[PDB]
Amino acid sequence: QEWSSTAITDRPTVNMLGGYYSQQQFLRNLDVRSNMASADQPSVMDEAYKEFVMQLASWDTRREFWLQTDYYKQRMVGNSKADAALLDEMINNIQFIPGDFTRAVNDSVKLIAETAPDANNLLRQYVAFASQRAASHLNDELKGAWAARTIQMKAQ
Amino acid sequence: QEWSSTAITDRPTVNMLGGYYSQQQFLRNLDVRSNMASADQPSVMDEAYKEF
Amino acid sequence: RPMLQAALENLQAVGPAFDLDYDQNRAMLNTLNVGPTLDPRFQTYRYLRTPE
Amino acid sequence: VKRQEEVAKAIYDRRMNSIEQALKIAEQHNISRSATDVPAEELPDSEMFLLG
Repeated sequence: QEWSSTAITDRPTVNMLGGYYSQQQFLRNLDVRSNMASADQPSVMDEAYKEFVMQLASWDTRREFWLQTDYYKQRMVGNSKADAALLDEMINNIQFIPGDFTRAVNDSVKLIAETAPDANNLLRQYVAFASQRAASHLNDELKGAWAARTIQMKAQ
Repeated sequence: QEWSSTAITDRPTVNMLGGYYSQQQFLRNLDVRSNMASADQPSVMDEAYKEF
Repeated sequence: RPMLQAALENLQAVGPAFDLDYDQNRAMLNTLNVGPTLDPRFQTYRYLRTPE
Repeated sequence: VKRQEEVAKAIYDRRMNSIEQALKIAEQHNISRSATDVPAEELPDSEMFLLG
């Protein structure tokens, strides 16, 4: 049947970043009064969006998403070879197209399914799935830099 | 038979660099106080990935 | 002789002298010891065309 | 603002302690004259004993 769906995304806002925005700002300011660092750096919203795009187009993210989607578990024959062949085909059903900033084109993602209600229901869950992984990755980065700065200050 | 497989990699993060990240940063500060170094030096993770 | 002995006693009971820069670092170090606050489930994107 | 408030208190507490210790020594050695004409506002925390 091969029904389709589409979505387009852009950078988040300061309001939707929650309390992560303030703490990231605090650490950057330490790096500019001391350490003689910092430059015309990209904003906090820019680096957060860059992480999200990486997870969206990752081959590992698509494989993980299908393994718990309850739409693929029903189409499980039971043979190991058949299941692996089916899973590979469904991974290729998600396509990511990077955008061009000079032509005013944004990033888009497209999904293909077997039924019209399934086409948009699955696409909504996938975008939420990829966003949660990026949020968790950013928290670990903040923790790592926070502990490194404490060690440096404690010694000085 | 000639089967095949593929992998794709990217630069690491601060977390898995371990204790090497802090020690490398300490030496760079003394290189800012002496034998002037360029301001737009590549990041620590950038150089580690270049070696890999 | 006597006030010279007094000078030794007074400086002994006071300790090392610290400047302003030392005190500022200690106050900053207290906040860093609290640790960051992590709140998950915050969005990292916004929609320009919702799926339909 | 909170950090600046606790920095000023730490300095104030240190000055209080130094004054008290110098008072005990002065009464023990029985010094009541002003050995130095430098005002107490600009004296190092070591030498308050050079006062009556």
